[PDB]
Amino acid sequence: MVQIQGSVVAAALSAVITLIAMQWLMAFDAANLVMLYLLGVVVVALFYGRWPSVVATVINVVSFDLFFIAPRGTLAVSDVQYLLTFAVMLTVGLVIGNLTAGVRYQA
Repeated sequence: MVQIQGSVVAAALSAVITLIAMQWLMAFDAANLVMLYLLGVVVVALFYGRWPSVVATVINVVSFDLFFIAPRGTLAVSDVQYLLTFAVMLTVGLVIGNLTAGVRYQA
């Protein structure tokens, strides 16, 4: 069986957030522009395989474009923490919305 944005989305996003939190917590950086990207992309692929409803594209694009101003510095000029936070919040909103819709078709 396969649903549009379900357990796969939750698992994928979960692994991602967990990895992000773990990596961010470890040492003092968001990631070495590899581990997070590798796992991220893998998860992104997992997310992509949940029916093309724009949201996935947006989520991927946001993360893709944001893939630079993540670490607490990354030679950025604006507030990396805030910028990332916003991107994360927006992404979360999309994920939760999709996951909710997928699991809860109608109400």
